[PDB]
Amino acid sequence: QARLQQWEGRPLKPAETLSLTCGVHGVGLGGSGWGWIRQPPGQGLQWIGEIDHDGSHKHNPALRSRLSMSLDTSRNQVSLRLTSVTAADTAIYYCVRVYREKFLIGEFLTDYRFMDMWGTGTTVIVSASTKGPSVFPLAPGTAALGCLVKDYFPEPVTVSWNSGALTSGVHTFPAVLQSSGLYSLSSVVTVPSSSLGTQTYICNVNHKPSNTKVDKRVEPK
Amino acid sequence: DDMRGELKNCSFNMTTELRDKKQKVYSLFYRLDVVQINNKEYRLINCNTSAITQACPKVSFEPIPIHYCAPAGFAILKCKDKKFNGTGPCPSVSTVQCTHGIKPVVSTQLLLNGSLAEEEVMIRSENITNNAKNILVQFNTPVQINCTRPNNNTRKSIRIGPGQAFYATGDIIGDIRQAHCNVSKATWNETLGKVVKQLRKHFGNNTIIRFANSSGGDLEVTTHSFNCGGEFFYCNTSGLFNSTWISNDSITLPCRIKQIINMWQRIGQAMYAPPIQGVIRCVSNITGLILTRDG
Amino acid sequence: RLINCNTSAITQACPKVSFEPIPIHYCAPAGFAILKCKDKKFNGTGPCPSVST
Amino acid sequence: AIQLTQAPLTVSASIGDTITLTCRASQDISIWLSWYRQMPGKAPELLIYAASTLRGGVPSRFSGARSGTDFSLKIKNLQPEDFATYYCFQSDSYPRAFGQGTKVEITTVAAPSVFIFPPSDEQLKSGTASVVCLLNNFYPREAKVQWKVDNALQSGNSQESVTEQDSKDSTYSLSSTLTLSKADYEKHKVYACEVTHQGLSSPVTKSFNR
Ligand SMILES: *[C@@H]1O[C@H](CO)[C@@H](O[C@@H]2O[C@H](CO)[C@@H](O[C@@H]3O[C@H](CO[C@H]4O[C@H](CO)[C@@H](O)[C@H](O)[C@@H]4O[C@@H]4O[C@H](CO)[C@@H](O[C@@H]5O[C@H](CO)[C@H](O)[C@H](O)[C@H]5O)[C@H](O)[C@H]4NC(C)=O)[C@@H](O)[C@H](O[C@H]4O[C@H](CO)[C@@H](O)[C@H](O)[C@@H]4O[C@H]4O[C@H](CO)[C@@H](O)[C@H](O)[C@@H]4O)[C@@H]3O)[C@H](O)[C@H]2NC(C)=O)[C@H](O)[C@H]1NC(C)=O
Ligand SMILES: *[C@@H]1O[C@H](CO)[C@@H](O[C@@H]2O[C@H](CO)[C@@H](O[C@@H]3O[C@H](CO[C@H]4O[C@H](CO)[C@@H](O)[C@H](O[C@H]5O[C@H](CO)[C@@H](O)[C@H](O)[C@@H]5O)[C@@H]4O)[C@@H](O)[C@H](O[C@H]4O[C@H](CO)[C@@H](O)[C@H](O)[C@@H]4O)[C@@H]3O)[C@H](O)[C@H]2NC(C)=O)[C@H](O)[C@H]1NC(C)=O
Ligand SMILES: *[C@@H]1O[C@H](CO)[C@@H](O[C@@H]2O[C@H](CO)[C@@H](O)[C@H](O)[C@H]2NC(C)=O)[C@H](O)[C@H]1NC(C)=O
Ligand SMILES: *[C@@H]1O[C@H](CO)[C@@H](O[C@@H]2O[C@H](CO)[C@@H](O)[C@H](O)[C@H]2NC(C)=O)[C@H](O)[C@H]1NC(C)=O
Ligand SMILES: *[C@@H]1O[C@H](CO)[C@@H](O[C@@H]2O[C@H](CO)[C@@H](O)[C@H](O)[C@H]2NC(C)=O)[C@H](O)[C@H]1NC(C)=O
Ligand SMILES: *[C@@H]1O[C@H](CO)[C@@H](O[C@@H]2O[C@H](CO)[C@@H](O)[C@H](O)[C@H]2NC(C)=O)[C@H](O)[C@H]1NC(C)=O
Ligand SMILES: *[C@@H]1O[C@H](CO)[C@@H](O[C@@H]2O[C@H](CO)[C@@H](O)[C@H](O)[C@H]2NC(C)=O)[C@H](O)[C@H]1NC(C)=O
Ligand SMILES: *[C@@H]1O[C@H](CO)[C@@H](O)[C@H](O)[C@H]1NC(C)=O
Ligand SMILES: *[C@@H]1O[C@H](CO)[C@@H](O)[C@H](O)[C@H]1NC(C)=O
Ligand SMILES: *[C@@H]1O[C@H](CO)[C@@H](O)[C@H](O)[C@H]1NC(C)=O
Ligand SMILES: *[C@@H]1O[C@H](CO)[C@@H](O)[C@H](O)[C@H]1NC(C)=O
Ligand SMILES: *[C@@H]1O[C@H](CO)[C@@H](O)[C@H](O)[C@H]1NC(C)=O
Ligand SMILES: *[C@@H]1O[C@H](CO)[C@@H](O)[C@H](O)[C@H]1NC(C)=O
Repeated sequence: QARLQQWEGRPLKPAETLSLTCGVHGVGLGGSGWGWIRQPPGQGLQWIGEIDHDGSHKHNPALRSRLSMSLDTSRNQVSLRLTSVTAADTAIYYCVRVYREKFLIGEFLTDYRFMDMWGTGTTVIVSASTKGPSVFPLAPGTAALGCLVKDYFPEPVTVSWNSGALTSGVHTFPAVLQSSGLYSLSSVVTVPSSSLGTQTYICNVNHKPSNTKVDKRVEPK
Repeated sequence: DDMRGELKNCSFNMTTELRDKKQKVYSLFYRLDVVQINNKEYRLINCNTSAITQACPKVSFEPIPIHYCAPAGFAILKCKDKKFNGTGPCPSVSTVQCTHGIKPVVSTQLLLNGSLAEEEVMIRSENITNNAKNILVQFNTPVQINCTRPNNNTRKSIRIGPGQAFYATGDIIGDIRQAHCNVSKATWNETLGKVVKQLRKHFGNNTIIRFANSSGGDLEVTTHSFNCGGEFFYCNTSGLFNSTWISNDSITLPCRIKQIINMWQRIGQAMYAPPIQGVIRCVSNITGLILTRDG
Repeated sequence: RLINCNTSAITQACPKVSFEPIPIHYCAPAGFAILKCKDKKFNGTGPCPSVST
Repeated sequence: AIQLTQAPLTVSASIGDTITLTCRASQDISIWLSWYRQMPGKAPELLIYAASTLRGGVPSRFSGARSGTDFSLKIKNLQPEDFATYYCFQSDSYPRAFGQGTKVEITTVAAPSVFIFPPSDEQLKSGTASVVCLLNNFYPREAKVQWKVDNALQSGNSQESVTEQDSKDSTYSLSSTLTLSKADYEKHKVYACEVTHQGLSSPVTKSFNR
């Protein structure tokens, strides 16, 4: 039942203070050490910093003077206060417990820290204003049709076809971030060409951040 | 075989700075400081005899030279004779205002640091024919002895009351070899050769001079008890004194360590020497001996 | 809890001793003298034309 | 700092195989190197610490070795839950570092079915035109899309996106969008996407005339 819970902090404007907080349940802040690990999208993990059992603050050299962490012993919470956040800092932030186990090499005893317990994830995105998508048809043995879900912010958008009744042959692609700062994605489905004039095809687009729902009929042009 | 076989991990309830609150704490106590009561139950060794005033952490045990100076109307006569044993006429005398800096180095079985002889090893006994009198050997060339406690100790502070802190060994890591002293085997062998040469003058040329180790008694009297780096050692010195004399290598002396010290051969006034953070290293000169002869 | 309880214990101001300040004269031993500057414009430093023992 | 090099960056094997993963360090980090597995979309979890000790709950199939520079991890009896991204993390020097990540996946060559979609007239009213090319159900994942407008090779004005590998047929799909101003779109006639892929002996072109 020992878990580290952290909650979403919502998108934040660039050049501000990034305030994170991790909730430690099952165990307490004492005895171990508590650090922060991030993960930029489509990339590997990166070490930000840790507080060790001694109360001593190890920080990554890359983030110079903009790092500051604290431990709320009373509330069992670990805090991060990254400042001057740039667009490159868009990553999922994890709170970890660096646990110390002593391993005996031939004659030497060491405290080995191995990040025992991981948080759940806090997707931090820095940017554009909330904007719902425009939905355009991609109009048609086998035929392809689809919907182009363009110019929305932020992620995510979900797409179903025929209210979820059509799933075979559906591909909904990862969104791309356009040079405008707005996202775009496409969803497609392959169907028998013989069905194009008789069966109705509707892509159900949902953009929760703007409360935008679109049911777009895709007919042959 | 290790330092950790000399330690007990002792957990106890301690008072807090608030009188009505307790404090479940632990510390690593040497087996020489805890006595079992009949996770077993133990107690500190000097607890049925006295209470141990903690060795105050801001005062150093390092001996500084002190000069004993005579008041007005008195003079201190200094014997400048280089063959003066300890008694009888001294042809060369001087009136010093007061003595050279005498470091009060506290040690047993070996006169660490201090003053060397001038020309040859000096044997000094109150009555050399009486085996109940100690023999004070003084070297002419010092024998260097190197200490160590290889462990990287971690001192831990416990608040036992308002403003009072108890410094405890929280953890021990690093090199866990037993504390030891190294005496050069070549230098010690030639120093005992000089001692034996000056010791046959009082017992005969054909006599057999044999060095044995301490007979028995307290750990403070059977061992080379001394202080080094604020932590008190008790070295065996059974490899130092083991030889029979007929008419790069080193000697390692296994040393134990204590924290509860009854220093001046007294009962009822102990002292708790607090842990010393880090590795302790030691360089001393053996400038003499204290020997006893067997009847 | 009382404020000075994690730092020390408070010796009670003894009820029979008064805090009222009584004048005290600091007097020099033999071989010494106390020089008193009688200048009325003497700030705190420099020569004092009028001096008394 | 210490740099950990993990190769190969992508190893493919079927269910019930044995794989060895390599993580080479810069200096000698003794045996302090732990292994973490990141299931796609989940959080990384500890598999092996000190390069040899198995975490509580990890099956005995997982195993590491070596205490010098060329650390290795061996997986036996592959199962679908083992197809994740593995990371090696050193703990010797305080500038901590991670590995690059070895993406382990499952191992038929199939050319894409290609479709091209003109921009909608509704979009065009906005001043911008999107042309979309779909590459459907192909394997392997590597594919090349070249946009042509009146036979002129386009560069810098497209973006593309690929699906995850399909669980039943192991294929991928890809969508590429060419973005043009309306003014540019209406100055040209022939819009074509040319697709190169291992399953194609020569490129396939789908086109329309505006
Ligand atoms: C001399 O003797 C000493 C003893 O007198 C030795 O010291 C002991 O050394 C032990 C071994 O190193 C160490 O045990 C380890 O404790 C871990 C938990 O840490 C404790 O204890 C600390 C004591 O100082 C406390 O400061 C911590 O706060 C913590 O205690 C917490 O405290 C909470 C109150 O703050 C309690 O209440 C919780 O509070 C929460 C607040 O939100 C919630 O309310 C919770 O609901 C509430 O319960 C907690 O109950 C209490 N927790 C306890 C008692 O555990 C512990 O995690 C370590 O075990 C795990 O990890 C190791 C390594 O992986 C495994 O081998 C173990 O099997 C176990 O792993 C399992 O769990 C982990 C998750 O934790 C999983 O990741 C893993 O997969 C496994 O499933 C371990 O037990 C002692 O704590 C320490 N004691 C003291 C007095 O310091 C000393 O070493 C020795 N010295 C020498 C030189 O020999
Ligand atoms: C033996 O074991 C001891 C532990 O018992 C080891 O001592 C520790 O060493 C580590 C480094 O190896 C130290 O961590 C660093 O902390 C400094 C700043 O530390 C300051 O603050 C500490 C917390 O208050 C304090 O403990 C420090 O030490 C003083 O106080 C203790 C008593 O508490 C006293 O014993 C000491 O003599 C000091 O007076 C000190 O005031 C920090 O700058 C270090 O650098 C890291 O972080 C920076 C960025 O901040 C980064 O750039 C660096 O690369 C690096 O990551 C690091 O955090 C730890 O503080 C020491 N702890 C103690 C108790 O002293 C000892 O080294 C071992 N020795 C051997 C022989 O192995
Ligand atoms: C510290 O004090 C606690 C009590 O405050 C001790 O715990 C008790 O131990 C006795 C056995 O001697 C039990 O009968 C009690 O039930 C215990 N009380 C508890 C657990 O609340 C504890 O043993 C003490 N620790 C020491 C002396 O090291
Ligand atoms: C204090 O307690 C110690 C330990 O019990 C006593 O010393 C022990 O005395 C008995 C009886 O002679 C011996 O068998 C033990 O070997 C002794 N132990 C140690 C560690 O020396 C000591 O006598 C007690 N002191 C007083 C004044 O009662
Ligand atoms: C004998 O004298 C030496 C030299 O003064 C002592 O070693 C010094 O001890 C102090 C305090 O621990 C250190 O600061 C010096 O660096 C030490 N000097 C050297 C050269 O190591 C030694 O402790 C004395 N022996 C005793 C007192 O038994
Ligand atoms: C001090 O050294 C002596 C000698 O090494 C140790 O005691 C004897 O050791 C020899 C072999 O090393 C044994 O044959 C004897 O039986 C030992 N005598 C004993 C144990 O009384 C001794 O253990 C060392 N330490 C102390 C504190 O005396
Ligand atoms: C004794 O306790 C007092 C009260 O908790 C401590 O003073 C507080 O210190 C904290 C931390 O800096 C401040 O946030 C509070 O405002 C302080 N309170 C007051 C009334 O000044 C004090 O530091 C403690 N002393 C010791 C030696 O621990
Ligand atoms: C010490 O030397 C003096 C003078 O040589 C001598 O008389 C005396 O007997 C010596 N001491 C002993 C104990 O013999
Ligand atoms: C004593 O000598 C041993 C080897 O004989 C060596 O390992 C140890 O470090 C030495 N210790 C000191 C204090 O010289
Ligand atoms: C003692 O240590 C010194 C350096 O501190 C070294 O030069 C010397 O050789 C050592 N001697 C012995 C007997 O260990
Ligand atoms: C002296 O040495 C003998 C063995 O040689 C040992 O049994 C005895 O305990 C030693 N005495 C000491 C070190 O006081
Ligand atoms: C030992 O004596 C020599 C000279 O005899 C001196 O140079 C050295 O510093 C001394 N070592 C100490 C006092 O530790
Ligand atoms: C105080 O008065 C003296 C004499 O007038 C003068 O020299 C001195 O500067 C004055 N003090 C200060 C601080 O100016």
